[PDB]
Amino acid sequence: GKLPVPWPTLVTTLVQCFSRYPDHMKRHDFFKSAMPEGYVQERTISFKDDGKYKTRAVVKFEGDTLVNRIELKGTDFKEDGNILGHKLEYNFNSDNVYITADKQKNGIKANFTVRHNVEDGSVQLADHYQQNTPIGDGPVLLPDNHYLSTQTVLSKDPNEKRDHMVLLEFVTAAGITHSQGEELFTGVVPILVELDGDVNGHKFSVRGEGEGDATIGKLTLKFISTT
Repeated sequence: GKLPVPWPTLVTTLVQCFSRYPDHMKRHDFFKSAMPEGYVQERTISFKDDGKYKTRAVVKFEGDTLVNRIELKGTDFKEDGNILGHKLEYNFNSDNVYITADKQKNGIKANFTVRHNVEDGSVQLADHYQQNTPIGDGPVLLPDNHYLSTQTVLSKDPNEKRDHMVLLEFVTAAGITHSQGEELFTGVVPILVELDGDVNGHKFSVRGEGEGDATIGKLTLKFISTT
């Protein structure tokens, strides 16, 4: 079934443990340090002049697969707005996401705005508010302020009958001027993403399969509507 929302609005919700942390930043990689027990990732994504998504996700290893399992609830959207009206271009611009430590919760947080191109040449803003907390009790790495720089390309599989999104993404960490979970990310790691969604009461689900190569910061995934 056709997703009730544009695929680009789900990219940030659909595993920053696969970002490339260069060796000189190895003491600042919270996402890998939480593994294998993992972390909870919570967001509110507020679309300017429109509704909002609230998301809660569990990111962790299950056997040798890195899994990202999400519940998403969207409310107060306009049925003829850019999101429920499917008015967004099928692409996804570069971001620099500033990560800061959340010492009281033993985690990290981030606030950033995604710019979605609209088909008429305007832009739809999506304000992200993000909080990440480790699931385990063992120690994690609390980072200095830094950022993640992203690049994403979206494509279609001509032989896929279901509504879908093919995604390729490169992410590298930068910007510090001042557990053995990281060892699980050597080489290529298979990834499963599962999302259960409800936007304005329109129910849908997404499954993604692929792999991540954290040494180079590369994600390759195909997502299908399984509604």
